[PDB]
Amino acid sequence: PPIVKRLLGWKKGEQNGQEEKWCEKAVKSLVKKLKKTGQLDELEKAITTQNVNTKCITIPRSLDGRLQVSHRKGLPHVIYCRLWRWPDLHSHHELRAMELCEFAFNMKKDEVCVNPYHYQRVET
Amino acid sequence: FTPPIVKRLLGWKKGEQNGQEEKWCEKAVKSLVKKLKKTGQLDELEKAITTQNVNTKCITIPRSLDGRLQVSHRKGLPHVIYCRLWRWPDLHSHHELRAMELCEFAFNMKKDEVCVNPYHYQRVET
DNA sequence: TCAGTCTAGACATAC
DNA sequence: GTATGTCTAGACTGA
Ligand SMILES: [Zn+2]
Ligand SMILES: [Zn+2]
Repeated sequence: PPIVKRLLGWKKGEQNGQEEKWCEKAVKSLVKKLKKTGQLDELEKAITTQNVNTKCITIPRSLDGRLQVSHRKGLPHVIYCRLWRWPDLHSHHELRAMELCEFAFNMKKDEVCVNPYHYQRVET
Repeated sequence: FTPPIVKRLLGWKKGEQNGQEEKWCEKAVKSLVKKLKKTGQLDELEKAITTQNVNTKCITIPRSLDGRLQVSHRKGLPHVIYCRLWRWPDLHSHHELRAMELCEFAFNMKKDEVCVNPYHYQRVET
């Protein structure tokens, strides 16, 4: 696929194996969804410009808050921040949504923001 | 822990080997047992499989929207899956089958419930 | 609580 | 329609 490869172009920790195929799936899932809501552009933008003051990139939130990609389950913001920002990221307890983020996972709205540049990592 | 009832029932034609396939049939039985447990039809299943008496009662399972049943990662028709597991491993499709007038909830009568009593169906050469 | 399993229903196809 | 495979939210389940 197109943009998927581009977005894949950005990422870190080079964790190939089945994690490589998974990372691809996870990116495709997201693209499929942003496409529908016409937010793909603002996502590519955010990724390539590392510009924090970008708009929120939103995905629907599930009842328990988790997202499944393939057979694995996790928190969305944790999955995508670990993708494009911190490959070593461990849990959502290391993540702090900034104040400009309106749909932070921590707010429990109907939509969750996964813009990797809307969260900072806390040295806990 | 996978209840002896399942081990016992597996005994009546596990599923013509094939390592992975073997574990599938267990999943398939595990799934069936769980549902019959909740509706108290277990013993009735034990009975029919062990005695092979066609006069056993209907062993009923909820029907899903499309009529298919998923076990592990495979999908298929309920009666087909259990008739192939305990009677005809050769069984191919739901057409090689036909309920016996006596089966209240045969698959073909599309009711809220589906009978998976393997002894309520007969095989046909199409 | 927290993390992993399981599957009906929703899709997307192809006659 | 009927037939069939893929994916995942929500349900479930121990630790
Ligand atoms: Zn945001
Ligand atoms: Zn019957």
